[PDB]
Amino acid sequence: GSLTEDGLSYKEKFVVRSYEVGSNKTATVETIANLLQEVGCNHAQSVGFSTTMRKLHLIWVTARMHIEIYKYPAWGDVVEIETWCQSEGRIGTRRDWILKDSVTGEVTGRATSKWVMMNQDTRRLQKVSDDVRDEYLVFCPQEPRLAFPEENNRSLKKIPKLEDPAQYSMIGLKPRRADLDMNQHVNNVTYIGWVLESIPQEIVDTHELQVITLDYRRECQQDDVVDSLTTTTSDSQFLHLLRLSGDGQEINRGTTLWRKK
Amino acid sequence: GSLTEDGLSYKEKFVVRSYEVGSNKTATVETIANLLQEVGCNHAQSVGFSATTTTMRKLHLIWVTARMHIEIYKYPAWGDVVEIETWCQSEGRIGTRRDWILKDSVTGEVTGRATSKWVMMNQDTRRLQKVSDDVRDEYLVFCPQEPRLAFPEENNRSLKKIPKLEDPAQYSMIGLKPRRADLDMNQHVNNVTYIGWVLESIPQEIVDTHELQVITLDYRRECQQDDVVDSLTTTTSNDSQFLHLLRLSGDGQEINRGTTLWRKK
Ligand SMILES: NS(=O)(=O)c1ccccc1F
Ligand SMILES: NS(=O)(=O)c1ccccc1F
Ligand SMILES: NS(=O)(=O)c1ccccc1F
Ligand SMILES: NS(=O)(=O)c1ccccc1F
Repeated sequence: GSLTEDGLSYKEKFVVRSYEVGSNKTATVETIANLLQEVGCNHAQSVGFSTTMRKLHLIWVTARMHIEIYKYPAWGDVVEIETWCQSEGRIGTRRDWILKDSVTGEVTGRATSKWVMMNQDTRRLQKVSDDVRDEYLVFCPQEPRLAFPEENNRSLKKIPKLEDPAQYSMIGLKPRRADLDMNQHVNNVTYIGWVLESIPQEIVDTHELQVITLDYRRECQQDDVVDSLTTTTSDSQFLHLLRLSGDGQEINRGTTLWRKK
Repeated sequence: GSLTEDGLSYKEKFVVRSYEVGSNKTATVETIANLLQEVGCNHAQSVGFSATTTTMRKLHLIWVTARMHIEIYKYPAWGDVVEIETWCQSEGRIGTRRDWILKDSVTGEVTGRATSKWVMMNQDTRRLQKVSDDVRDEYLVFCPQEPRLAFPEENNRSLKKIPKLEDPAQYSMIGLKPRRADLDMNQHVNNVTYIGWVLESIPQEIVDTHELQVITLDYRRECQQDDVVDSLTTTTSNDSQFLHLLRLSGDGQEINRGTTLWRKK
């Protein structure tokens, strides 16, 4: 991969792997999500960032992830992904992505993520300071560059809390070592897989996932156990909730949109 | 990737990904195992295979893994390039074997090696059979004629008999279930998930203070999508060795057994 000519964005090509595809012989949404995280980490490395504010014990954390896929790439196909960041004042930052078929050059998908500033110890959120905002802006486009430009778009919709009883459920989900990152935290993509576990297999077999919006409220520790809840709100639409198996503490909520194959 | 000059083996380079590494900032053994499976599948595609030959397909016959043996000297770091060479060989009527050599692309040194034993089985009845002469003929043309072993040694670890763990196990991890990401394109649990499940019953302290050097895993029975597994481990031993057993959470039916060797970091 490499930064573009202006140095304000980053592109990388990936060849789809055999173990990365599902029953349709095309990449799963978790393979897509992993590739988005990888090109994001590679963009961070290219401009000197770690996966000045380290002394204050301050980190960026994901609050929301929104992904829309038009075509999933097949095993052996090449996918090109362009990514870039932008500041949103004191709320936090945003990382966007565009996915293209390397052969046709057509847009096959797009994604956007909202990130907030928090203390690594204490987990307390904060507004972004001017000192941080200054050294961040030099690696971003100055004029707004949105993967989802449309006024009143799906990526900015408020998500409601699922009411008991859920229509569907998958209980007792636990992360294994493969679900952790190099810093021993559960990888954000595992939460997507856990959300989708409560979708019935018949919907998976007859529909393709088109849109997924996921809010990240609280981290799942290594020794925690999660319950995945899903209720049909409708094309098929679902409302999702991930909560701790015991006390019911919310870790995530989201929505998915599926189209008939 | 590409087949070598003689067309009897296949090489491929991989750049290690951020989500593929562990706490040591180096690839996990499951990332290594996935790369071995990927270069194997790419070698199959390069010479016109699904691993089923044209004769196996009509008879609903498939190759299935019976044993996987991996030895790692150095795990590659995030951003490093690893080169993997793979090849197959027939073992008469017992079945076939797929071997691999892992090298650092920069230094050219061997950083690891692996070997796997495969048996012929009917896809539907799950009944094993000996390799027919007709299948051995169209297989041989894609393999080296002279023996080429990743583990040549006279007393190598890859061919050792594995005993069954006795209750009570020293360590255990209970109620493990595959999720959709653990399945392959054919909806079967990916062989690498079983490695992850075996390692789940190793205490976190051993992981934190030791590097895994050798793993030998026997595959007795497949875990279905709706099955639940228990992972059991007992210390058998500066080097630490363990005996492993994966069995169904209910009736205790054995799915896998194996051994691991770990060295102090
Ligand atoms: N925004 S992120 O952390 O790169 C991310 C990527 C993919 C899935 C979920 C995520 F949160
Ligand atoms: N914070 S970050 O994801 O390392 C980053 C990487 C590249 C450009 C701007 C950024 F903010
Ligand atoms: N021999 S195999 O199927 O390529 C394989 C690769 C990696 C782990 C376990 C395995 F069984
Ligand atoms: N059976 S297989 O894994 O498709 C195979 C691939 C390449 C060479 C020889 C082989 F036997």
